[PDB]
Amino acid sequence: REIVHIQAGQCGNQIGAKFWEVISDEHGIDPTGSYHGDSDLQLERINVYYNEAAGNKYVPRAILVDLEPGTMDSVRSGPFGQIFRPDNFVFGQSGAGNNWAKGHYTEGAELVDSVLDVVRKESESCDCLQGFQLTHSLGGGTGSGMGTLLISKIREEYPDRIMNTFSVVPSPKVSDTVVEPYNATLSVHQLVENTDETYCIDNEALYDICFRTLKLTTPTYGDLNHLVSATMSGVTTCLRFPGQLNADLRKLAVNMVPFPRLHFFMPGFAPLTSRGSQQYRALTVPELTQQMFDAKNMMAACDPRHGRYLTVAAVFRGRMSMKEVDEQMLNVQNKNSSYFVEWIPNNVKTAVCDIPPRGLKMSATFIGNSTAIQELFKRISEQFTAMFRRKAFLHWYTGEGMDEMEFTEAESNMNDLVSEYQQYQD
Amino acid sequence: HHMKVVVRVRPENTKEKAAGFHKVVHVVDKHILVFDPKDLKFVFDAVFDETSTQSEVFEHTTKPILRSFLNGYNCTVLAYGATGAGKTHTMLGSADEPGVMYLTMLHLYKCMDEIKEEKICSTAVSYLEVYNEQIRDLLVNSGPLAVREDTQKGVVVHGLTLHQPKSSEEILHLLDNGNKNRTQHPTDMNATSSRSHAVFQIYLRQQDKTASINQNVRIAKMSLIDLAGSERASTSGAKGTRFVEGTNINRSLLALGNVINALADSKRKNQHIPYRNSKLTRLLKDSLGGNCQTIMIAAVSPSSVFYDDTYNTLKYANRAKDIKSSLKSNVLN
Amino acid sequence: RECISIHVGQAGVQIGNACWELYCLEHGIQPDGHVPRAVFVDLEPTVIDEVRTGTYRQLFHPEQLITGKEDAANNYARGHYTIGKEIIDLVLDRIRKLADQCTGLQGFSVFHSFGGGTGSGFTSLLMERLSVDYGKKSKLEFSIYPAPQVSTAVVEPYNSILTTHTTLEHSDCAFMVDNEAIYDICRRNLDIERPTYTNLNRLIGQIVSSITASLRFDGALNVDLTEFQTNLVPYPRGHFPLATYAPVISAEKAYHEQLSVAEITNACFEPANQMVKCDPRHGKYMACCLLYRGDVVPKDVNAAIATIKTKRTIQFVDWCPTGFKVGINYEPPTVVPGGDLAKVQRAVCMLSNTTAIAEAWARLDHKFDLMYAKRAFVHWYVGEGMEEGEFSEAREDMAALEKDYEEVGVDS
Ligand SMILES: CC(=O)O[C@H]1C(=O)[C@@]2(C)[C@H]([C@H](OC(=O)c3ccccc3)[C@]3(O)C[C@H](OC(=O)[C@H](O)[C@@H](NC(=O)c4ccccc4)c4ccccc4)C(C)=C1C3(C)C)[C@]1(OC(C)=O)CO[C@@H]1C[C@@H]2O
Ligand SMILES: Nc1nc2c(ncn2[C@@H]2O[C@H](COP(=O)(O)OP(=O)(O)OP(=O)(O)O)[C@@H](O)[C@H]2O)c(=O)[nH]1
Ligand SMILES: Nc1ncnc2c1ncn2[C@@H]1O[C@H](COP(=O)(O)OP(=O)(O)NP(=O)(O)O)[C@@H](O)[C@H]1O
Ligand SMILES: Nc1nc2c(ncn2[C@@H]2O[C@H](COP(=O)(O)OP(=O)(O)O)[C@@H](O)[C@H]2O)c(=O)[nH]1
Ligand SMILES: [Mg+2]
Ligand SMILES: [Mg+2]
Ligand SMILES: [Zn+2]
Repeated sequence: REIVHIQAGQCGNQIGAKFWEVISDEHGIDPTGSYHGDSDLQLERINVYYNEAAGNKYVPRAILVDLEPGTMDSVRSGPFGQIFRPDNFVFGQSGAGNNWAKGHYTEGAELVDSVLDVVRKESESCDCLQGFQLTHSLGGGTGSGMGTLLISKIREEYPDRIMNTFSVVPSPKVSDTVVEPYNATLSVHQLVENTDETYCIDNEALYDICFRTLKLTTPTYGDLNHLVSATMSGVTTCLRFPGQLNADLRKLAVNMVPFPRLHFFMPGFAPLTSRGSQQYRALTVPELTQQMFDAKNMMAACDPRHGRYLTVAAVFRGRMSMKEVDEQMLNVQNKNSSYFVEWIPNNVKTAVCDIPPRGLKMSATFIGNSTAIQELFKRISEQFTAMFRRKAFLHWYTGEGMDEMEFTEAESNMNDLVSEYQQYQD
Repeated sequence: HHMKVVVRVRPENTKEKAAGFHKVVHVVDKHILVFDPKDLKFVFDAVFDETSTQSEVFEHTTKPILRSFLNGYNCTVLAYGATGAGKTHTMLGSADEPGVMYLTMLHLYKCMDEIKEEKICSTAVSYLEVYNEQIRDLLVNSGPLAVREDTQKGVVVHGLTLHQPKSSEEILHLLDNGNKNRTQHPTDMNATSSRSHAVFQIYLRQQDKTASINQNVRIAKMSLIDLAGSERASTSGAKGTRFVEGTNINRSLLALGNVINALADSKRKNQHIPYRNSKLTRLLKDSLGGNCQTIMIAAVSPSSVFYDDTYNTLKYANRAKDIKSSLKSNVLN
Repeated sequence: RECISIHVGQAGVQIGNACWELYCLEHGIQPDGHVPRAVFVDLEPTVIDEVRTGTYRQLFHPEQLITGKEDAANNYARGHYTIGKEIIDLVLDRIRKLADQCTGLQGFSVFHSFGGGTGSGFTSLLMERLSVDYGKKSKLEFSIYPAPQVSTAVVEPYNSILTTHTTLEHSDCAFMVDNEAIYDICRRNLDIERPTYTNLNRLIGQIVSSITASLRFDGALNVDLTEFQTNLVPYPRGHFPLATYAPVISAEKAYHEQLSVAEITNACFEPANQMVKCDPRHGKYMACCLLYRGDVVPKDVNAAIATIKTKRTIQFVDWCPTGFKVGINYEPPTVVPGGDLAKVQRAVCMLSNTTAIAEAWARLDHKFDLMYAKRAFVHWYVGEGMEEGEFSEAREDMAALEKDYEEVGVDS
């Protein structure tokens, strides 16, 4: 089986450097070097993310899509930056203006065909394709506009292969941009209707989970991104390992989406202990489910305690009893029968790999499909209307060849998407 | 009230004669039917026998259209049933027989013509298909026209061409262009399978005039729905485009089946019926969901292979009967 | 004489590697000896690859190891229809190539895991295509039906109401082993809160050895495979007896081992020992095939059973005078060199049809409805060449399996 990652925009790019920083060590792949793999198992399944050319040069099979040179020119000029075949860099030296319309209709729309070209070179690689990983932020031009286009085209070329999306939904408290709900409401719109698995991450839900669950006082971006990239490795690549009970992107999809909207999840890692001290090793297993199922520790902003679940997928990866796993999940389902929805007798999807995250004994990725994410598309959809009412920075969109009905459309769509998600919270 | 369910069968087919198998559904009376094994007696508002012609389907189907049109109530008509079962022979007609689309257009043209003076209508004609859940205008062949909502809400396709009926016959000529313009490919089951759902709508603003100036207008759009026949995996038997097309039909029909169950109970509570699930059900939200009346012509047939198809056509009848619509006014100023 | 085996689904293959392990272990055929007599099917390569990488590697032909590099999918439809279709021909070809080579066979011991994608869906058509190509044989399917509360897959019931209805009209006798009610045996009757899947597989890997292995082996009271479905099924529904083992003692803790027949037989009807969460809550037994092995006097049995026939709190069915197939083998059991199984010199692998599964089926059917009542994960099967038909019409199917297992008992 196989996948082809996609680094849309700067954020989705910056994260690409962290996703590949990680995964490669989780696969013994040095910069241009080969498989140094401490084991022999980190290689029978690598194909999922790489290609055979030389015999030491397994190249990451991703795409780097960006209208801002300086970005991909920082990712390519740094650490692992020299592993991507140059053919992967689909730059757009144009003005990467912070407009969703500037990266979806006017400036991104040109660069697309020179992207789809390569997304096909990589899909037609070999073996069988599974799907595509997509990283980006819903708060910018090249992220939410151009990266949401890339998928609307991917989902027309292979409506068979899956589409995981890792979105950096606009964080509440402070927005790292101004038009944010504009770039966002417009991309979530495309997402609800093309990708079929989304993992929404919040730069501040991370800061919290990175400043209190890691006593880490100076959580640089590299860190947030690192944490995120830790989950997306427990999702994909992980289940492309053996296991007593393994799954794969489809099992995860076919167990986690009760209704075709696509639905968006909220990833959570297991052993999230500060370095020295907290190395408590209280990781028997009740400690991992203790972790993953708390409020805090959900990379989403919203708190699960604020809304039922439809599905859960504890994708464990570390030798453990199929009894102390399958058991714990139950008491968890009964202690919290309140929030877990009822018309699914077993919400939880236990998954169990064998090999754990390189240096750790036992971990478990969490992929929650809670109705609590209603209280985020609410947030976004609010910020929209409060400014859309006055057409705030709208001239930057229309003046780029947009429509007054296009914003209407997306808000309403993604605003209905809130509605639906409540239909199951009840 | 509830949409009227009409059960329409087709003379014994070569396949049925070769099976020699009792008819799947035999009507004791035109209204009463017995389904096969068990001891199954269904009742309908109306049913038609295998002896019952398309011209009986004409009279019966168009009478509620007349009513709804004089009321200004939008008419919707759903031909449902698998491939082979008689949706096109009802809707289009036989080759010799006038079809319900011609007879209901003659009926509409009649409703406006009878009273030209009070009722001055404009007819616009919009024939579309839903192929792969993409909407395309049949009359303007182009790329699938973008889906928009109206300002308030309701989903409309922009760029569906209108025409006004020059004559009744002239609609048939253009409509046959629309009937070829939908995607079709031959199958083992049909001489020509419809790969798509086809939706003849018209925009009838019918100004009733009073006093010197003007009265109220009744607005009807009417809708003839030729659904594609369902196929199965084992029925398709061909992968590739044939499977993806057939799976795309089956997802849209499931979406519709979920909509019907949700209307019957869960909508009586709230919004929940999922109009969003298909492009057809998004436009059907302002069509049926906006106003009465609808009618479903469940085409069945007595073949043994059509047993699952026809049985689930009659399961669809029970689901559409479980749908109660209120009548709803439609007026413009 | 022989009985092929078709281990389908990852789990049906993990159990398969285990039942297949216990075999050579009691036949003196180390890693590289003879040739197996079975096949392995999965739509996920990485699992059958564990039989191609791990232990028992070269004991198989790469020809009896079918894989579909494509996708497993925890959904019946895909695994039956859409995907699992492409492989079936090739699959069959082995159970027609391996079925020819032999000498007057008796059937195929199928191994599948009810609530899976490759285990539910695919086998549904595999057993399907068998009941037509060899309607003249035995079709004993050994299942691992859904844990009563500790299911895994979110959809599980969709997959297991669909394997039951499609296989029902095609099996001869369906053995059942419940994954959770085995863990109770690992907690209560062996003491370990560390039961790897590798252990439940040693356990079914044991009960199963009592079925084929030793019974197809000479003894003082041999029992062919046909003998089962004859002495075990009262009615054509592919009736689903339950597997039970007796000396499930721990090879470390307690040691009373020397537990003469009179004890090991009584230890079968206590509900805490039956590899099934179908505790005889009311379910009248209707036929039991007590397979013994080891040092057993036929009078010890024709007395240890007589005592039981007169316990009355064990209430057998009315229309059944005597429903006790005594099967005696010679060779004692053969425990793993150092797993956790005691190692006695006699055992009782009793299996039986009980009106009790009137429960287990009910509780698994009700599951299905709750989700189907909302369509839940339905769009996952419809988009895979299924319909409102195959669900609703396989629900009605098992409905007359709740009435069947009710009418054949509870009444006189
Ligand atoms: C001596 C020792 O045991 O050190 C541990 C360690 O102290 C702790 C604190 C690690 C440490 O992680 C962090 O401090 C951290 C920093 C930024 C963002 C997120 C986390 C560690 O850096 C991370 C590192 O993780 C791994 O090696 C995994 O394979 C992990 N790898 C990476 O994230 C990675 C980092 C740099 C370069 C390449 C990859 C992984 C996890 C999931 C999927 C794939 C890979 C581990 C166990 C440790 C150190 C080294 C201190 C912890 O994190 C992880 C992801 O394991 C933080 O809480 C856990 C508990 C660990 O015990
Ligand atoms: N006893 C036992 N049960 C197992 C084993 N592996 C899995 N199971 C059970 O069987 C079911 C799991 O089926 P899966 O592994 O998800 O799927 P599969 O049937 O192999 O086929 P796919 O869904 O297509 O992967 C669950 O109910 C598990 O508890 C095993 O080795 N032994
Ligand atoms: N009531 C009828 N009387 C006589 N023949 C009929 C009748 N209805 C259908 N048939 C014939 O049966 C065949 C299939 O009818 P058709 O109306 O095309 O099926 P359908 O249900 O619309 N098929 P498809 O688009 O794939 O759904 C055609 O040759 C029809 O002429
Ligand atoms: N986690 C995370 N967020 C980022 C990174 N870079 C930008 N972001 C977030 O992305 C949003 C800004 O969009 P940006 O990535 O600049 O858009 P683009 O570059 O024009 O496509 C803000 O909400 C930031 O917090 C990053 O490296 N990691
Ligand atoms: Mg047709
Ligand atoms: Mg599997
Ligand atoms: Zn002793």
